[PDB]
Amino acid sequence: TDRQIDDQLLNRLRQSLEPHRSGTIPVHLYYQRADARARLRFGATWRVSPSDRLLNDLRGLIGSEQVELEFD
Amino acid sequence: RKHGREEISYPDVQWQHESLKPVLEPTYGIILYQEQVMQIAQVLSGYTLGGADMLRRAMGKKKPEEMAKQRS
Amino acid sequence: EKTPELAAKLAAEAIERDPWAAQVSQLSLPKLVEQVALNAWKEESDNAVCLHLRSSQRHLNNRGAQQKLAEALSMLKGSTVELTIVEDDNPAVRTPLEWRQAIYEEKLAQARESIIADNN
Repeated sequence: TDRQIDDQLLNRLRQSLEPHRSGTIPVHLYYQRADARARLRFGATWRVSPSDRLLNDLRGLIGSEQVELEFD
Repeated sequence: RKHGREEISYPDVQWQHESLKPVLEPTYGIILYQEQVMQIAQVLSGYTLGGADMLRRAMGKKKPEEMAKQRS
Repeated sequence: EKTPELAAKLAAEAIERDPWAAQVSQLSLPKLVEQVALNAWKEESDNAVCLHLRSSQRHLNNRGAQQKLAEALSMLKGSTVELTIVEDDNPAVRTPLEWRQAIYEEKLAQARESIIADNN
């Protein structure tokens, strides 16, 4: 969302992800802007486990595991 | 033809006439209905409504003799 | 694309700047004929209106549209407008279609900068 606290950006959200890496799935970030789509692919490191969907839906953000655009 | 992707004709690029516009208006110059067949015989060629229905009937049967007369 | 909110908001700015875009929205044309009025810029003379349509969309422009456009322009003017559609692709003035896009592009750029600058 437009509302990203600061902390959420760098702390809670990050900490949820930090323990669960596996199953190499490239990490991209979609910042849904009102304006446009800006695409910064994080890919700093984390490749996520599957169970994280449910845990990630836990905090302020609804998303999905979609067909990856990158792969094709 | 509905969404401006092709020139609208009444009904064809060469073989069209503006007197067919009131008849073909609803369908953007496309011959869709049995009733349009009948309106064309009325408007274009001065048929009675009942003689127009007789033309449509004769076009269903597709007989050799029968068309020859109405064609005239 | 995308979002109809943004495109209609963007149309509001177009209307807020262009007398023709405003006029078209006041006439409220339906669809195909609207797209003809939209892809053309409205030059206006003492008793004439010649809508310079982008020849890029010449295939939209038909007399069946011109006459409905003419009735609408006449309803606007309150008197008989000799409305014609002419086919000259020269870009010297912007149509209400062409009008929408530029501001959106600029706004995108500025706000991309704000997003990049949120930090983290």
